[PDB]
Formats: sequence, C-alpha cells, structure tokens
Amino acid sequence: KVYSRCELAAAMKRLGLDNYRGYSLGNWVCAANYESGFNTQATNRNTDGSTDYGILQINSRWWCDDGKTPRSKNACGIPCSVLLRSDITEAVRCAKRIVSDGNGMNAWVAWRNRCRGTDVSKWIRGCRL
Ligand SMILES: [Cl-]
Ligand SMILES: [Cl-]
Ligand SMILES: [Mg+2]
Repeated sequence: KVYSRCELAAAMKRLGLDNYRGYSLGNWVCAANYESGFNTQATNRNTDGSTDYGILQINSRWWCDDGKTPRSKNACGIPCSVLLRSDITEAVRCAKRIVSDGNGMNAWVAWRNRCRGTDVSKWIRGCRL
C-alpha cells in the first residue's frame, strides 16, 4: 500500500507517534516520505546482506528477523514480513523501540539527511488527523 501523506499522518497520530520521545508527527511523516515514498512494500537490500523493510525501511540486522541476515539481533522480536503489511501497526511499534536508543531518529538515514533541519511541521499541514 502506498499511503497518501495525510492518510499516513492520521494513522501515525492514531498510534501515538505525535511527539513520541521528542519527535513531533511531522518528523515521522517526513521520514516515511523519504525512506519509502509512503510505501509499505518497499524493500532495499544493503551492502551488508541486511534488508530494509516497509514504510520506515527498518533494518534486518538490528530490528527484525528475515532469516537472511548475518548477526541479526531482532530487537523488535518480529519477522521482517510484518513490516510489509498494509497495516502500519507493527512498523510503528518497532519504530518506537528504535527511536528510544541514543541515535534517536538518526537510525533512519533519510531522516538524518533529508528531514533533520527542515520545517517538518509542513508535512502535516492541511491534514485532518
Ligand atoms: Cl510536526
Ligand atoms: Cl509501542
Ligand atoms: Mg533508505
């Protein structure tokens, strides 16, 4: 599923992402925009044999188990396939776990490079949440 911007913003608000551990909602929408283009089925295979999965491009070394990645920690305690669901609930739970660590949203390269320093509140403008 490719979400629209406001659809995603509403779904993320519903699941408690707005101002979760210091990151306002616009940060989460911005990150999803740049990481995946709002696409729950996005996948990108990395140089290290890990794959990034779903709308927030969550990585299979550290966070989810895909049975294909050396040295995998599976810190979210999930199969990576749950991160390709049209329902974002499992991805949001895992994202909250990720962002709890000292890296914060720097876990998401596209957030670090594309969203950090920008007016992220623009991502929720005009939306009914
Ligand atoms: Cl915001
Ligand atoms: Cl949670
Ligand atoms: Mg990416």
